[PDB]
Order: sequence, then C-alpha cells, then structure tokens
Amino acid sequence: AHMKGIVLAGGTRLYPITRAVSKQLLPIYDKPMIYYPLSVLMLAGIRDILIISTPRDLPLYRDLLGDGSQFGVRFSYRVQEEPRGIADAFIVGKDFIGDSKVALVLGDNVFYGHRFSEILRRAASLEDGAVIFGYYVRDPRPFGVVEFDSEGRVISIEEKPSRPKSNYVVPGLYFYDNQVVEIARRIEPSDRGELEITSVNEEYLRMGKLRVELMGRGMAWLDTGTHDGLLEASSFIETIQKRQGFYIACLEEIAYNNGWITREDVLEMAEKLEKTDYGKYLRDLAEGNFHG
Amino acid sequence: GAHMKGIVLAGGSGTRLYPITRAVSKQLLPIYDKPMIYYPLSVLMLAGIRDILIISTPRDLPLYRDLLGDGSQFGVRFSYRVQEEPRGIADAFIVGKDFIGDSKVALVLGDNVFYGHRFSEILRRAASLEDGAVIFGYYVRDPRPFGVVEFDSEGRVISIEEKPSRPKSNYVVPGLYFYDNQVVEIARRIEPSDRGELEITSVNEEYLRMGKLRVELMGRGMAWLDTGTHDGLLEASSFIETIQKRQGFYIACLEEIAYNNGWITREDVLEMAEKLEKTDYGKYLRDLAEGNFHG
Amino acid sequence: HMKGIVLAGGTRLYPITRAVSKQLLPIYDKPMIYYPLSVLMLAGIRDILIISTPRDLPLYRDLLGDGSQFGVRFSYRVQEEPRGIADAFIVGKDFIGDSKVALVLGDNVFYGHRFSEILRRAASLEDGAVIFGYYVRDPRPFGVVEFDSEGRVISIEEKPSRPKSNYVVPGLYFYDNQVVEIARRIEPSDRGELEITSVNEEYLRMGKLRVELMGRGMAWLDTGTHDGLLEASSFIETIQKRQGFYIACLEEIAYNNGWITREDVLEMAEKLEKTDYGKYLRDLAEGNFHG
Amino acid sequence: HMKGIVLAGGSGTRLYPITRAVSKQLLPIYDKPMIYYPLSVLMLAGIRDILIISTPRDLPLYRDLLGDGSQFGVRFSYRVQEEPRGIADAFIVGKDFIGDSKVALVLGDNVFYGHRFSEILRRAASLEDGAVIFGYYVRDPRPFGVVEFDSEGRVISIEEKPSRPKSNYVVPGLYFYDNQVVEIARRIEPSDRGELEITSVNEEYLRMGKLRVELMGRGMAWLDTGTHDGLLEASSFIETIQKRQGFYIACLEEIAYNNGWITREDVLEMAEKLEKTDYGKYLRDLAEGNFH
Ligand SMILES: Cc1cn([C@H]2C[C@H](O)[C@@H](COP(=O)(O)OP(=O)(O)O)O2)c(=O)[nH]c1=O
Ligand SMILES: Cc1cn([C@H]2C[C@H](O)[C@@H](COP(=O)(O)OP(=O)(O)O)O2)c(=O)[nH]c1=O
Ligand SMILES: Cc1cn([C@H]2C[C@H](O)[C@@H](COP(=O)(O)OP(=O)(O)O)O2)c(=O)[nH]c1=O
Ligand SMILES: Cc1cn([C@H]2C[C@H](O)[C@@H](COP(=O)(O)OP(=O)(O)O)O2)c(=O)[nH]c1=O
Ligand SMILES: Cc1cn([C@H]2C[C@H](O)[C@@H](COP(=O)(O)OP(=O)(O)O)O2)c(=O)[nH]c1=O
Ligand SMILES: Cc1cn([C@H]2C[C@H](O)[C@@H](COP(=O)(O)OP(=O)(O)O)O2)c(=O)[nH]c1=O
Ligand SMILES: Cc1cn([C@H]2C[C@H](O)[C@@H](COP(=O)(O)OP(=O)(O)O)O2)c(=O)[nH]c1=O
Ligand SMILES: Cc1cn([C@H]2C[C@H](O)[C@@H](COP(=O)(O)OP(=O)(O)O)O2)c(=O)[nH]c1=O
Ligand SMILES: [Cl-]
Ligand SMILES: [Cl-]
Ligand SMILES: [Cl-]
Ligand SMILES: [Cl-]
Ligand SMILES: [Cl-]
Repeated sequence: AHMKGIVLAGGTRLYPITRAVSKQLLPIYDKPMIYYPLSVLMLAGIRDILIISTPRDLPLYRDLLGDGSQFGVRFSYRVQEEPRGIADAFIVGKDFIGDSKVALVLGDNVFYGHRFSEILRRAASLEDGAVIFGYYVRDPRPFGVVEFDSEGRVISIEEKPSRPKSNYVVPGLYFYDNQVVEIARRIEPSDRGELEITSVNEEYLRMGKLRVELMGRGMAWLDTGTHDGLLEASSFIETIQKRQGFYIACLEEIAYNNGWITREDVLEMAEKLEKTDYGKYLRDLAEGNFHG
Repeated sequence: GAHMKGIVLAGGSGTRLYPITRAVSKQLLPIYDKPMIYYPLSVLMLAGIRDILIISTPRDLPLYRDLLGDGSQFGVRFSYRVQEEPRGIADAFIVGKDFIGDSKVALVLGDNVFYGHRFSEILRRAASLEDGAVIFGYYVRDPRPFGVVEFDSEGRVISIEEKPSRPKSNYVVPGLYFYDNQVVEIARRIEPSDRGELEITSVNEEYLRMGKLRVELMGRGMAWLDTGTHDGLLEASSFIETIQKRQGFYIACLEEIAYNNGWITREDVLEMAEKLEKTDYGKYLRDLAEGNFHG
Repeated sequence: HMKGIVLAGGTRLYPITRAVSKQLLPIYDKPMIYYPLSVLMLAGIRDILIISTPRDLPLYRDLLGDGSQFGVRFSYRVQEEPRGIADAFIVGKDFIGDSKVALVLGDNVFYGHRFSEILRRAASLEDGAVIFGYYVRDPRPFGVVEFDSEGRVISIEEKPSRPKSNYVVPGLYFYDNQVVEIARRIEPSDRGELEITSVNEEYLRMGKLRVELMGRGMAWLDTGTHDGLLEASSFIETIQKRQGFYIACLEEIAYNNGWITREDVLEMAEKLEKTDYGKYLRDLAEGNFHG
Repeated sequence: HMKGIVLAGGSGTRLYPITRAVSKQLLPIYDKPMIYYPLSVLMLAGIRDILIISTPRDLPLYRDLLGDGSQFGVRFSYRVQEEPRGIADAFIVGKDFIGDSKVALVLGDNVFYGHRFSEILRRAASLEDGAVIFGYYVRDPRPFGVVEFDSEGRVISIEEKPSRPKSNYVVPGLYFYDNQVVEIARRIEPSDRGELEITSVNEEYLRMGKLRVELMGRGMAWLDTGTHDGLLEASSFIETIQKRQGFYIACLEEIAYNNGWITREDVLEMAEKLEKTDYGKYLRDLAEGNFH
C-alpha cells in the first residue's frame, strides 16, 4: 500500500567544497540541499522515505533527519558502497520498496514554481507504468531530452542530442509502479559499468507505459552542480523567502499543513530553536501567520 | 468601444530611491537586463491588450517615447500623456479619459513586476470581465505592510484595508487593475484622500459598494518583486537573472510576446535581431526567429 | 588647482541603455557616475567638468547641478559623438585653461583599502603624467602596462597575446597642463579616434610617465555587462552592510574634506528624511560615534 | 618559529538547520570550505605548524579535508574539544602542541580580505613579546567587542557591546601571542557562562601594558559567516573579487607555492588531478606562470 519514496544522496566538479561535505548537505541559502527534494516527496504525499548515501555520509544524513517522526514521516537509510548508477537505487532499496509503488528523486534536485503540488499529486496517483518529468528550457542540448505526443505519452529520450526533438529535459524525479524493481534487476549495465535510470525508463517506454508531466514556463530547476549555480540558487531562495515570506522546503510546515503533526508538535520544535530564525518561523506557523 | 485598452502609469515617485531616481525615472531603472517598464508592459500584452497609453511626467515622457516609440515594433499602439502634477493613481483615468473613450481598460503601475507559472491564464480571465472591476491579491506570510484584500471563495471582495494591524487575509493588493467603462466617471467622483491624492483604493471601494468588485489570487510560487528599495531592486535583478539563466527564456521580452501573439512577423524579429547582432538581447531575438529548436 | 574631467558619453547593454545613459545606471544605491566622481573628490579635486551626449547631458545636470551641494563646482560640455577618449581634452580645452587635470571614465568603479593615499600622490604630480596599473590574473583583454621598480612606465600594449606584465590600464589618468597640446597633436586612428593611448605614449617617450599600482585586494568592477552590473551592485551592498560606510557618498567626502558644513549635511538629511540615504547623512552629522 | 591554531569546533544553533549535520567551518564560502579562509591568514603570516581543533564528531571530516598538511608544505595536527568551553581553552587543549613557541590563534569562521593585509599579518607575526590583536573599522561598533587604542597601537580598553563605544574599531577572531599565553590561560577564571574567555586573556596582557592592536581600515572586509544572509553575501563577495581581479582568495596551494613551501610540480600534479574542475584550472594557470 501507500507509495514510497527514495532520495538518492550519495555520489567532483565542486572540489574542494565536497571533499569533506556531502554535496546534498551543502546549504541552499538556509537549509541543507536535501530538504528540497525531500519537500517534493512530502508535497506528493509520501510519508515512508528511504535515504541512500555513502558510508561516510549516511550517518550525517541520520544526524540531520533522524527517524522522521518530527515530520510525521518515517525515514530509513541504506548505503550505496559505490555510485553504481541511478537505477542502483532500486537494487539497494529492493527490500524497502517491498510490493509498493515508489517515487525516486535525486538529492541534488531543487525545484520551485506556482502550481507544482497538483502536478506532483497527479504523478503520485499513477495506477501503473511510470511517470517522468519534462522541464521546459530554451536550449535542451546539455540534457537528457524527452519527446512526447500531445497526450503525454513518451516516444523517445535522447542524451544530449545536437538536434533535440523537444525543448523538455529530464530532471531527477521519477514515479514508478512496483515493476521497476525487477526491471532494474534485469537491465544491462552501460559499457562503463553502471545501472542507468535511462535504461529503466526506456523499458517502460518500449512497453508504451511511460507518461510525462511537464514543468513549464515559470517553473525553476536550479543548478546545484557548480559554484556559480549554488550561489545563484541560494540568492533565489533568499529573494522568494523575503518577498513572499514563506519558506521553501520547511519540512515541518509541509507536515503540519498535511495534518501529519500537531500544532503542539510545532510549538515544541519552535521552543527548542527559540533564538534562531528557523525557530521563529516555526513559532509563527503554530500561531497561524494570521490566516495561514 | 471594441477592445479593452491598457494604461501604464509611469510618473512621479517619492525620494525613497534617492539618489538613483534623481535623474532617472524609476520605471526606466534596469531590472537585470531590461528597463523596469518592460515588465508591466509584458503583462498588458500577455492579457492581449494592444492599445496602450503611457503616462509619465513632463520631464520623463520624452525618454519613455525614446524607448518605446509608437509601438509598431511590438505590433501595438503606444500613446503618451503627461501627468503634470502627481495627483494619485486614480488620476490616470482623468488624464486618460479621451484615450479610454467607451472602452474597458486595464491599468498597471509602471513599477510592478510579476512572474509565475500559469500567470497568463489569470490575466486572460481578468481581461475577459463583463462588468465591474477585477483586482489582484498576492499571497504573503505577513501582509501588514500593504493594502490587504478580503474576499469570499468565489473571489467577491469584502474589504480593502491599508496596513492593518489585524489583517483580514494574507493577500495584498498590487498595482494591476481591470475595469469596465464606468471607471472614468467613478474616478471623476471620488474625494481626495487625507494625503491629497485621488486614490485607486477609492475607485475600488466604489466598485466594492456597488457589489461589483472581484479579485484574482496570485498564490504560492508567484513572484511580485520589490522595486521600491535598493535591496529589493538588487534582489529583483538576481531573480530575473536566475530564471533566465536556468530556464533560458527571457522574462518580459516584448518582441517575443508580440511575435508569439501573431502581432509582428518573423521578418520583423529578424530585423530587430540584425540591428542588435553583437548583443545578448540581439542573439535571443535571432534564436527566437530560428525557433529555439522547438521553443 | 588641478581640475578634473569625467567622460560620461557613449550598446552591449541594450535595452537598459536605450533611454538611460550607461553612467546613470545604478550601482546598488547610487548612480554609476558617483563612483568615479568620488575618486576625483578623494584626490582633492573641486573643479569638475562632466562630458556626455546631447541626449544624456541634461540628465547629468539634473543629478549634479552646479556642485555647490558638495562644495565643488560642476561644468558641462557636450560631445556630439564618441570621437575617442583623448577628445575630452579637445572638448575640454577652455575648461582646462593652464591647469593640470585628472581624467576619469564615467563607467569606472574602483574600491580598495589605501586607495586615497595613491590618489593624493598621483594628484600631487609636479610634471609629466600618472596613470594606473590594475593587477589581474589574465591581462589579455586590456591595455597592458610595464614599469620598472621606480614606478617609471616603460611600455603599454593593447591586448597583447603575450603580455609583458599582469597590470592593466584602467580609465583614470592624471596630467600636467601639457596634455591639451599633446591631445591636439596626436594622430587620429584608422577610425578617426583620438586615443588616450596615443597621449600616454607621448609622456612615455619622454620618460615622464609614472604609474600608481592598484594591487591585489583592490577591485575594478565590471559595469559593462548585465551580470557585471548585478555583481557590482551586490558587492557594494555587502561592503556597505559589513563595514557600514557608504562607498562614494559624495556629501560625506565633501563634509570630511571640510568643503561643506555640518549644517549643510543636516539640511540635506532633512530633505531626505524617511530615506536610507537621508539617515546616513543624519548619522554623519551626528558623528557616527568616533567617526 | 611561531605556531598556529585554528579553533573550528562547536557553534550554536543560529544557522540551524545547515549546521545540524555539517560543521559550521566546513560550510562553503563560494568555492572553498570556510576554514580555508582563516587557514590562509596563518599561511600568509608565514606559519607552517598548525593545530586544528574541533569536536570529536567533526575532527575526522577536517582531517578528510586537510590531511597531514604536506600537500601545502605545512604540518597539520588535530586535537579534540568535546564542547565549546571558551576560546581561551584553545591554549589548554593545545598546550603540548604550543610548547615554548609563540602562537597565533584564529577562529575557523573568520574571513578577512583586503589590500595590504599581508604586511599587517607579517608585522603581528613578528612580535617580540606581549600580544597583538586586531581592530576592524565599522560605522557602528555597538554589536561587537570594541577596542580603544593609542597612536602607537597600545590597547587601552576592550568593551563588549558598549552603548557608548570608545572607538569605531571592533575585535575579530585573530590573535598573536608570545609564549606567556599558556600560563595566562591557565590562570584566568571561568566566566559567568562557564567559559574560558579569550577576552580574559587579552585583558591580562592589556593590564600589564603588553597588548597592541593592528588596524584593518576602510576598504578591508571582515565577512559575516554567522547568519544565512551573511554567508550568501560573503559568497557573492568572494565570487566578485575572484572574477574581477582573477586571483583566488584563500587558495592554500597558491600561498604555499609562492611562499616556496611546495614546488611548481607539486602544484601541477594537484592541478592535473583536478583538471576537469575550475579550481584545478586555476592551479594550472598559476604554475604555468599566469604570464607573470
Ligand atoms: C550515479 C549516482 C548518483 N547519485 C546521486 C548524486 C546526485 O545527488 C544525483 C545525480 O548525480 P549524477 O548523475 O552523478 O550527476 P549530478 O551530480 O549533475 O546530478 O544522484 C548517487 O547517490 N549515487 C549514484 O550512483
Ligand atoms: C505549500 C508549500 C509549497 N512549497 C513550494 C512547492 C512549489 O515549488 C511552490 C508553490 O506551492 P504549491 O504547493 O504548488 O502551491 P499552489 O498550488 O498554490 O501554487 O512552493 C514549499 O516549499 N512549501 C510548502 O509548504
Ligand atoms: C501616485 C502616483 C503614482 N504613479 C506611479 C509611480 C509608480 O510606477 C506607481 C506606484 O507609486 P506609489 O503609489 O508612489 O507607490 P510605490 O512606489 O510603492 O509603487 O504609480 C504615477 O505615475 N503617478 C501618481 O500620481
Ligand atoms: C509566454 C511568456 C510568458 N512570460 C511570463 C509570464 C509568466 O510570469 C511566466 C509564465 O508564462 P505563462 O504565459 O503564464 O505560461 P504558462 O501557462 O505555460 O506557465 O512567464 C514572459 O515573460 N514572456 C513570454 O513570452
Ligand atoms: C570612446 C568614448 C568613450 N566615452 C566614455 C564612455 C565610458 O564611460 C568610457 C569608456 O568608453 P569605452 O572604452 O568606449 O567603453 P567601455 O568602458 O564601456 O568598455 O568613456 C565617451 O564619453 N566618449 C567617447 O568617445
Ligand atoms: C574616506 C572614503 C573612502 N571611500 C572609498 C575609497 C576606497 O575605495 C575605500 C577605502 O578608503 P581610503 O580613503 O583609501 O581609506 P584608507 O586610506 O584608510 O585605506 O573607500 C569612499 O567611498 N568614501 C569615503 O568617504
Ligand atoms: C567558544 C568557542 C568557539 N569555537 C569556534 C566556533 C567558531 O569558529 C569560532 C567563534 O565562536 P563563537 O565565539 O561562539 O561565536 P561565532 O560563532 O558567532 O563566531 O570559534 C570553538 O571551536 N570552541 C569554543 O569553545
Ligand atoms: C598573495 C595572496 C593574498 N591573498 C589575500 C590576502 C589579502 O586579503 C589580499 C591582498 O593580498 P596581500 O598579500 O595583502 O597583497 P598586497 O600587499 O599586494 O595587497 O588577498 C590571498 O588570499 N592569497 C594570496 O596568495
Ligand atoms: Cl531518463
Ligand atoms: Cl480576521
Ligand atoms: Cl486598492
Ligand atoms: Cl593608455
Ligand atoms: Cl577580546
């Protein structure tokens, strides 16, 4: 029952800031990077989530996230001894997934936009097959490009085409029915030796069971892979938080508004963080922010 | 009299931005790579409005005409009128009475910058009003610094309160308003406020008491940038820079909107790109004409 | 007394420059031209000529007026068309008279510790000229200056593929009265341009060209691209917040130079009450504790 | 030879949640870990024997980043500080490391930058006796410890957050001491909050007429790494300087190389390993001469 979630947070162009700090624990303004893809799983209604990372960093992810009870969710943890490809998430997470459907998001993917929740909730309601995303961009060549028909059925996915068949690119967010476990087990490793998520998606494509949800004009997919990208991403979140006033990926807020934790739960977390900005945000959340 | 017209109010400001507005009209200040006024202009164009009146001070009007010309480059018509005295936002309908004629009209403040996914559908809906007025409510966590709009679940407006200590909603009123033709006579009848201005809030309050004021909400994820402080302008520029670098499309490239609306031709776009060949903006136009693959 | 000239006339920034002069664009909280003007004032110069295009010159007049608000004097002269940087000495001949004169480009924004000391020294020249050398890792995109240990300039090349030094020449120059005649005599370029490089070469080949270095730690911002302007504004915002002092607040420079009175400052702050810039002026008159 | 200590341990929760799983001094400042900045200051002062103090949980991460120091021609030693017992505790934890040497102490979260800063550091590092602290010029000194001094640099008083400041110069976390500092630290009394305060140490030197201050005037920068907005602005500041002047701030390999502590080949080997990264390309350009 209930669709599960996996955040792939292991895995450098960011040297030396990633020499001793996991990329997905780097800050995006005022919160660790991983809070952002975690908020996406939570906004999609997922409460049973698996965190995957390296042997050095997984204990740190536990230090940050704990058992998930503070957010009314359950967090589990599994190590990925080596970065064997994105599809390896379904090998490492086989037991965790069980017979459930599952959403996979990359721990370094940061998205933001108006009317994003309705798209996530729809993707989370898939009955069978798989659902991937298509982010609209002016120059899609640096990415995996997803081509689809006028109804959302995917027809092709090409890696860095010099002649793109569409202007929609594939970010690291995927929703799957329970078939992905075995599909992942049977796919063939690349020549370089790695289980590619594209191979898993090509399989669903081949079966006419791959649909795409679009993140159109006005949606933002930030660049957390370069130093200028991270600075820009932090500046962007700071601006949005200041002008609209609400935090982006405050997991306590999402949990509370989803009814997964109580007002008293929020009050108590705020009390433990009294002299901090984050704590005052939680206190206001509990007080109601006027009309909410 | 046939099509809804538009007015961009781009006149006098206080000295809050002094000294950068001492010699540069606020609405000509840059927001990253384009003059501030391109942003609200893009909103009128996205709403389908092609007959637009630019109102500014006697000193600045010529500079706006230098920038915008007669509008033919964007497939629109620009008219210009001077606001001799800084009389208030509602004065736009007095200064613009002849331009408006018997048409419905949308007014946008020249310093208002909005952005968000699925904003066009909200604009086209507002532009389709049959009667009364349509204003906007921008969602914020702390609405106290603004005008606050209270409304029911169908968008009917109940009240508008300025800087309330006890806000009745978390939605604030920005500088974008759509009106039927009664707005001209309503503006002629409001009383100046205690601060000596013909307030747009007085116009909206008259539509409210007529039972004809509606509001369209701009929810979480939409951006209404701050162009009124130095820090706000800097943040606004950074926000535009990010969206443009990350998604690749420009925000408020008027040529782009005109072209995709069918208002100018591919040849028109190519010719503008040619006059600006060695510039970033020029290259964007060149790419637009080529199709940006499958843009 | 040494005079000063700010060249602010003159596409890459289209469309923000279509109806707004580049040098009036903001750098965080002040018009771009305030930054090079503050350099002339920190060097002690009180008689300044502003040069711009026919279209933009009135806007500079609107901003700066006669200069009395800063205890200086501003004069204005039009440049019908961008005929070259050295043309400032043609257009400015009458303004210059028989005085020594410093020329700064209206789009040049500099910032760094111990900058006033080198401005004052350059402004104290007895004869010849003084230009600057800005330390950079890749000097290829600029005019590259080579000098000896006495600060004597020996060479200047334009965008060399094999630079002879890591110091580049920004738009800031100090000259003795000889520059007018020199600018009158230099030979135009293939594009009918009166290059400032031709002028500097003349002093070079006389052994009368000295250089002041803007070393590691000094910043010369990029005001010529959209990303550069955004970065420049961010930089000024950070420094003003962290050290607390404004960069290129002309009233402050005037008041501390004794060119205007505390009352003058309070008057300006009065007119700008409720504003950030106004409160800064109020504090300046109140003393900022020890100043 | 004068030794150095970087105190990079426990912090408060002000930056929560970005410091929950990442030590504050490993957080990025644009393209390098925060600790590189104060480390660069010790190296520009000519110090090659450096002690890194941190919490038991984070010390291994600092060692992952820094190693034994040989890559920079320096020697890094590591000592634990179970809890932030006070800044002056650095001399108790580091007593054996210090031995009979003079020593410089810098806080791992202090980031300074400015034209002609090296000459100031070299002067402080050359003290014959007593102590040398710093005074950073600000328009409003009230939020800090304020240092009052005379024209030859003698310190008259240091007051914490005075409503009526005796100067516009504030005290940052950078201090140079003769060998008497260990005994002085041993004799100070714990403060009201149960901490061994560095201000107590400086006051002892002050009262003996043996405390001097070096000023960091207008044009010098002391960045704010204590708030989210401060970190964002600090990153933007480094990005600006690096893009506009071309040289990096706190590239330790560069400082080591120019000090003659490592060879051109050492730099080139590190650059080749990082050739696909911007940091690696900077090292290559430095060692291929950067023209001059
Ligand atoms: C390939 C791979 C990636 N990852 C993580 C690192 C990133 O958060 C994300 C995708 O990484 P990757 O595909 O290497 O590229 P990028 O860093 O540009 O996103 O998944 C793992 O945890 N394990 C793996 O085996
Ligand atoms: C509700 C909510 C949204 N968000 C993000 C998700 C989107 O990127 C953006 C907009 O939220 P979204 O839920 O899409 O709201 P709406 O349907 O009204 O537009 O904000 C948070 O980070 N936290 C929250 O608590
Ligand atoms: C009051 C008023 C405003 N305006 C313009 C200036 C701005 O573009 C816009 C709104 O100005 P204003 O109401 O002063 O507020 P704000 O500066 O916070 O936006 O309307 C005029 O052109 N004329 C007027 O008489
Ligand atoms: C189409 C288009 C939109 N925009 C702005 C308007 C909105 O703020 C945002 C999103 O566009 P919008 O038209 O709402 O499109 P969609 O329904 O696909 O999201 O981009 C431009 O600036 N230029 C354009 O050419
Ligand atoms: C060449 C030239 C420059 N200028 C001004 C414009 C700039 O502020 C400065 C330098 O111009 P220029 O070097 O042409 O461009 P940039 O600095 O943008 O790379 O001098 C004039 O006013 N007239 C001229 O004829
Ligand atoms: C004194 C002063 C300096 N500055 C600038 C000039 C330099 O770029 C920087 C540092 O000032 P500077 O006078 O060089 O200080 P110091 O001699 O103490 O090192 O600040 C202003 O903008 N305004 C001022 O009032
Ligand atoms: C007091 C104290 C600080 N520190 C470190 C943490 C910071 O890098 C630095 C200064 O800490 P602190 O004085 O708490 O203030 P701040 O964090 O606002 O700068 O010293 C320790 O490692 N141990 C200690 O006992
Ligand atoms: C030489 C050098 C300086 N710096 C810093 C120290 C100062 O904050 C600033 C300027 O350097 P500094 O050595 O003070 O040089 P100068 O005396 O020529 O001004 O740059 C580095 O980060 N790395 C280096 O390799
Ligand atoms: Cl894929
Ligand atoms: Cl209420
Ligand atoms: Cl209103
Ligand atoms: Cl030259
Ligand atoms: Cl102290």
